Amino acid sequence: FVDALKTLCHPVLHEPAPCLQTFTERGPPSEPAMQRLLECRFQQEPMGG
Amino acid sequence: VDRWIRHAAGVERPQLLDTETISMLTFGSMSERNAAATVHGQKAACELI
Repeated sequence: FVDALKTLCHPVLHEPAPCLQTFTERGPPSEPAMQRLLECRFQQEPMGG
Repeated sequence: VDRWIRHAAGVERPQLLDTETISMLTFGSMSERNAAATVHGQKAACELI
């Protein structure tokens, strides 16, 4: 890996923006048996009480 | 439990074959389609307890 550190430290492995873009191009799941995993909700709410 | 089994095994439902299609299938039918690509050959195995 000491040879491989000329490759691993490049930011092209640390830029998932085309990867996220392709995942958005695939969009939501289509098969019904994988309609059971979209129940992850990242929303906003107060933290007071 | 049948929906859970069909999800766990990956195989889909029958999705309501008509009774004339049932008499067709007990007369004979080619239900399973071909795969995407085969490089080795046509598949063959069975199972016995």
